[PDB]
Amino acid sequence: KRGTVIDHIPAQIGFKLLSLFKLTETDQRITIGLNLRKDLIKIENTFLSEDQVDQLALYAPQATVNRIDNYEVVGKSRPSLPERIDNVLVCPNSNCISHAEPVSSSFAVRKRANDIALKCKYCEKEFSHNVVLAN
Amino acid sequence: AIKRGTVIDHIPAQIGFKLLSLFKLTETDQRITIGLNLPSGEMGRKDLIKIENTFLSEDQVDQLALYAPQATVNRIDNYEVVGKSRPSLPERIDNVLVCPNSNCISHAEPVSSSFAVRKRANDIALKCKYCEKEFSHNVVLAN
Amino acid sequence: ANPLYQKHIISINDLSRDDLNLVLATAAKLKANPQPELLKHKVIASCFFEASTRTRLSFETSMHRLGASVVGFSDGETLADTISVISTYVDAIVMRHPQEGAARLATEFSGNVPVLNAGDGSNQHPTQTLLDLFTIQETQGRLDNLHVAMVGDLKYPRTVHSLTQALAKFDGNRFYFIAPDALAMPQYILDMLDEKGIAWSLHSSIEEVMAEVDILYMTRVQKERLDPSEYANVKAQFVLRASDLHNAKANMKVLHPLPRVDEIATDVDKTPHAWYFQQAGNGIFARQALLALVLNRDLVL
Amino acid sequence: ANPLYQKHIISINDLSRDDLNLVLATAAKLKANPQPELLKHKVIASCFFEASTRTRLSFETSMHRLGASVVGFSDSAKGETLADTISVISTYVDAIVMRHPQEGAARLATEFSGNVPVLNAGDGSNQHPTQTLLDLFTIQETQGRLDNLHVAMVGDLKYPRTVHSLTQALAKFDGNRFYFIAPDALAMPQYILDMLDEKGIAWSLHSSIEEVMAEVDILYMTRVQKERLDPSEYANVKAQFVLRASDLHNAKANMKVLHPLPRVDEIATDVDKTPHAWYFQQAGNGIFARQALLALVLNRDLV
Amino acid sequence: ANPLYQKHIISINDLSRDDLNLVLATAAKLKANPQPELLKHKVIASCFFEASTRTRLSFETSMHRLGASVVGFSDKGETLADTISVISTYVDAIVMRHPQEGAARLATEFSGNVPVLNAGDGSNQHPTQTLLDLFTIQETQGRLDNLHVAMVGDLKYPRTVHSLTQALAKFDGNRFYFIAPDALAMPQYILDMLDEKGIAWSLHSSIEEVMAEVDILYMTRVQKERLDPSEYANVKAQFVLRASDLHNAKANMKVLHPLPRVDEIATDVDKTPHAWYFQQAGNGIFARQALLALVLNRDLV
Amino acid sequence: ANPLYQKHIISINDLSRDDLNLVLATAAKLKANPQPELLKHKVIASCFFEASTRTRLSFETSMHRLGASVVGFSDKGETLADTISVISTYVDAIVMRHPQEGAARLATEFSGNVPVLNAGDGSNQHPTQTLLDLFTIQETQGRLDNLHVAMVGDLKYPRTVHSLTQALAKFDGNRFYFIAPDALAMPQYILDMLDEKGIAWSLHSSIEEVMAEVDILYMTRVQKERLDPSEYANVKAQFVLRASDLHNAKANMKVLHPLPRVDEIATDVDKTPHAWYFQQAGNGIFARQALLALVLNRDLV
Ligand SMILES: [Zn+2]
Ligand SMILES: [Zn+2]
Repeated sequence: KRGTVIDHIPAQIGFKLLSLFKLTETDQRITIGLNLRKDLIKIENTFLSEDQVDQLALYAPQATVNRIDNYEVVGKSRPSLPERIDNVLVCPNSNCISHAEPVSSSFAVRKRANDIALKCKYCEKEFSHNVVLAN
Repeated sequence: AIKRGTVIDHIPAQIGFKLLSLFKLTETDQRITIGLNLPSGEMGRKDLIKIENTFLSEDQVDQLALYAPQATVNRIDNYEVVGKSRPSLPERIDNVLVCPNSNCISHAEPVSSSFAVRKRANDIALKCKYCEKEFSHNVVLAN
Repeated sequence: ANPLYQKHIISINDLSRDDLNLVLATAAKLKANPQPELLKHKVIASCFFEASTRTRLSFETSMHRLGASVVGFSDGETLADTISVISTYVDAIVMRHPQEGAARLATEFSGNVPVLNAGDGSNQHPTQTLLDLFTIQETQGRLDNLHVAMVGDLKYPRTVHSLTQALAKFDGNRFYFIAPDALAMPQYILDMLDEKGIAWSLHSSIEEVMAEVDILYMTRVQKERLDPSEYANVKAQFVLRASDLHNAKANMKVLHPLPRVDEIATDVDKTPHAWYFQQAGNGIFARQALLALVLNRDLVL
Repeated sequence: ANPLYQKHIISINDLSRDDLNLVLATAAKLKANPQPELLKHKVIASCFFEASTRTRLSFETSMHRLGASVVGFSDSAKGETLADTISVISTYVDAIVMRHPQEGAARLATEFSGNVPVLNAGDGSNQHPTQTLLDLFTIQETQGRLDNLHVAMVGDLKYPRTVHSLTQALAKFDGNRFYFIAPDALAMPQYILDMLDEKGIAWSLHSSIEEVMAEVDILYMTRVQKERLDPSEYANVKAQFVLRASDLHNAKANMKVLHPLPRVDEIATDVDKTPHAWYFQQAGNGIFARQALLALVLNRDLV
Repeated sequence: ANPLYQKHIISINDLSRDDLNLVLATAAKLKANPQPELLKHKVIASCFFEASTRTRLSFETSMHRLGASVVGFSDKGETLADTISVISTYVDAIVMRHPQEGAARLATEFSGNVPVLNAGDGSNQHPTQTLLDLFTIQETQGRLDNLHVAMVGDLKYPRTVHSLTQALAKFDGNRFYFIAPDALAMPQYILDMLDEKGIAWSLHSSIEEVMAEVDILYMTRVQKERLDPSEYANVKAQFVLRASDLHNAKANMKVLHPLPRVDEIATDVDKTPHAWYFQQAGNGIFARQALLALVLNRDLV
Repeated sequence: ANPLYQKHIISINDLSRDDLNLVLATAAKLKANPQPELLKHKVIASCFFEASTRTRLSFETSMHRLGASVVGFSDKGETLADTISVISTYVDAIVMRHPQEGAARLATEFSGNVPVLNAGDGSNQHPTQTLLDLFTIQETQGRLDNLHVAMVGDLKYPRTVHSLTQALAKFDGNRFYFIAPDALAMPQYILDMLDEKGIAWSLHSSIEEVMAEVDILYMTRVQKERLDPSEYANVKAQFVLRASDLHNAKANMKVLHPLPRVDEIATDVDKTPHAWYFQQAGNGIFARQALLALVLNRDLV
């Protein structure tokens, strides 16, 4: 197909990537292979935007995304950590207005020595990505 | 085909990902192959799941009935079919459904959901194990 | 075989016909021959997550009439946890809860300690329907082939659904449902009755049928749900005054699960047809019954 | 000349079609050219015997938009009669906006206020004129007319007083078709249907909004009064009747979805961003219907 | 022989090593051999000036388990001394919980000959909690000596965790691991106490550092209410315990929590064999039967 | 010219050094030249989702001082977004205080063109408090630069003290003294912020170490409610300020408290010339007239 493909996904991150980013809410054919151990997802007639690939950085850091306009590669890339992460993350501060309210989550992103810092748009608290990501 | 395992054919498209999520089908270490919006003249557009070295029991397949009524499960030993099967509506469905009654003890508490199943003319009735209220499957399944 | 030994008492839909007859029998026999040390050295938990001091008092009295000890309470930690703790403390758990399913939920975490349901929200209240039955028993002499009228709110009262369900487990009963349209007996109960080929009719006034009725069962109309205007017409139509008992059979008994402020005028109290305080009195023996049946393997009475 | 000057505003059943037309007209006029000091030196008592702070804020904003002073209370937390409270307050103020738990209280106030007009912000299950007025003003402003409309009303139709009011008021205009979409236990009451028949106005029942979406001009969602029902049966109501954007594919482009608010369990937030969502615009219009009422009851003239 | 007869039980810092041993032993003996009429005809006051229904149910169950009567309350211009001076005339022992520190001590100065038992006096002491902890560690481990004991969570504020450290330092060769965030550390007075006895203790940041060594994983209840919601988000993320954390655990190791355990121990643990916090609460009845019986009899058995 | 017209005032971390200067200047000019009809015909919403009557009175006074109308409330299954979506249709600005962090930010996403002003959003921000602080330091000292600023008390929890440090670090050559107990220290994020700007800060244990140098003695309100009563006894003993502590004080030095000051500043101070916490509160009206006028006019004067 003439679309986009994601190679070298850490095992058990394939199903999550399909889930968190609503990749199965399209009409195209999707090929998915879990545990080769490397997960991989592929979508026909689907091209990913610039920052759209960036958002995978936190979950599949060392992973490759290849573009297909022919039966061969038209452009290969790796995800780079973005300035902001919207929609998919949940704020650990339980007093955050974000919860129960009809707004999308948003965190500023900031690399550190050991952790990645995620500062909430709303409650303005900064957390280590390990705390934010623990569901 | 595969060396050994289970295969689920003729899944209503957009019910494939639901089956992977609700039944935690990707929480194994074995190889899984899946294809969403596959083309078949048998279904139109379908979904397909395949799992190496994993077998589904009678009830495990019956439990797919409510989401993919017309669907097929094939067992693959030594790369050929040894048991062919279809899902039948189960007597009870645990864990995956949520009680629509918001006052049900079910919700805040660390138990699994459970509804007894009973077919009717137009709908399937789902009676909760806890609050003993019976709902149309359409009310239960509507999020 | 006491097929209730160590069993949970959760829902009237889980009690078999023999289970019911067993309870009624133990009640009548304990009522006739008290056994005040049957449960010596037992400790029972009176867990009223939702207050109900009429119900609580009746239960706790049953507990003491069989010589049991009592501990309890009224009004982020799960119910599973509290139940897991309390079952290590006690030998039986009586519990009332605002949420439907709480008693069933308790049984999955109580271990070998049986839980008895004093009411789980809008679902079940077994002991109420038990003492209602025991009262129809003792007053009519039987649970079969009775004319049973049910007057008031029939859409919402759990106790009247329970009681209908349980009378449909006995034979030849004829039901009269006398209620305003907005508070009718629900279809699922009417369906159950058709599916057992049991005879039932609707009427809009208790006068139409008073002559045949053996049990007049008044519900507590749930004022809170309705408009005070709507309620004015209901209360006028369906309230019961003693002048309404000229046609009644000499055996006919009036029952009310209580409180009856707006349903049975004080005129009735003095007529021999009034059995709602005796009904409440009988709750002692139905609850004594369950405690004894669930905490002793043998019972020779 | 202005037949509402010094008049009480108590019930939608007391306003003639002419009174209605005058309010609607005064409101639209005030909306387009504000009159920020029409009521200078007037003092108005905002007496919410029953708290209702959206209603209170909208009324009190209205008063200030015409430059009136406001004194009052929103007290929900008492042996002296209501007659005396009104007897006293009428000597203090120039107009009384009033909300009360008991039906008839604004009527009872008018009998003790002397020359001071009382406006009804709700008296228990009876009346709430201002809500129905700003509804009318909203349907008009969005449609261009209050006649020859297809008006669907979905949700609880037995209990919400404002939806009775609104049907009564729309029945004073011509050629309207009403669709009543509600569960059987919460149907439009018989007296409302009787009224519509006695005027030969068209109405049908439905079980699902999809039956009629193609024809509808106003989809008026009521607040299902959860507290009256079992949470179990309520699960079935909410499931049937909740409104999401997937329901608005057939809808006409002129159609507006209206809700008196709060809409937590009736209108999904997916609707909010569609062009059919007009329930916050609806609520803003309470400013103009309520400015209107104040103005008309407190002057003979018109600027 | 029984040096606790007619003594008040106020503070763990007043129970001697020998007194501790006596209670534990009495508890084990009472657990193994019921003595349900040992305190017949005694009346005990269950005085919860500060509500705490888990504690109150546990005590009152202990009381009936020894066949005593119980009277009390669960929630004032008149002094506490006056209250106690009155209640001493009524009853044979006063079990009491109070929001203010020193309330049990003060009660003793006005209770005369009636022994006072402390169910918790504000921020100070909670002897029975530490007693049933010890009885559970001892019953599961076979000993209270030379144990590896981790205490995870909030260690600055829980009175019972300071209590339990003090009491375990009365036994010797114990190794302590303190796993807690800086703002909720073990207080200085406790560390100094441990140093003056040459008792071994180390700090850590995560239970994984030491899980391999621990015999007791003792989880405290973090008092979130003191903290910023953000700060608590980070604490709960670090220190919550789930079953996945128990791969290295010794087969004999037990997880203990004073309860409620909502935000500290995931329900994964419940199913593992290391889960002992409900057994721990159940053990409270015997540590409390023990204390009651020892203070109300001079004779053992 | 006025880059704050039609902007929301949400967080001090979003007001630029130039924005800060603009407010302060507008405040001083409004203080010196009343403009009591500048906002005639505007209606402003005084929305105290969380009561705080000192703050509310200060704002509402600011509002009438500019001749605006005010509507509001001082204490819900419906979302905050819905509330704000409705209120924006009514009014021209929304002043709002809320228990939850992010509430003002969230309001802006549903207020449309109506500017939102933050009167405090839980643990996050309180812009107006920091603004009236700065206006008071500046008005009393002649400058916001190269000042000696001590902040004494609880520095871990007060949002306004973190706020005020951030805003003073937008001015340069300031020397900070942090005088607070270990459990209530200045948080790390603030110290790091100061280090990354090469701004001078030292820790101390008592105001006496540095009193000779300070231009601003800024007392926080210690949140006792978070602490043990004993621990707080030691804090209050150390850090309370009485007039006897002001012998070295520079004649220009001012004592500032956000209020209430019960357990921090003895009434001895009130009579001394260093007492400026009531003047500080009074100054809140002009910092708030400033903010209102700047967001509701593009034209200065
Ligand atoms: Zn947040
Ligand atoms: Zn349920």
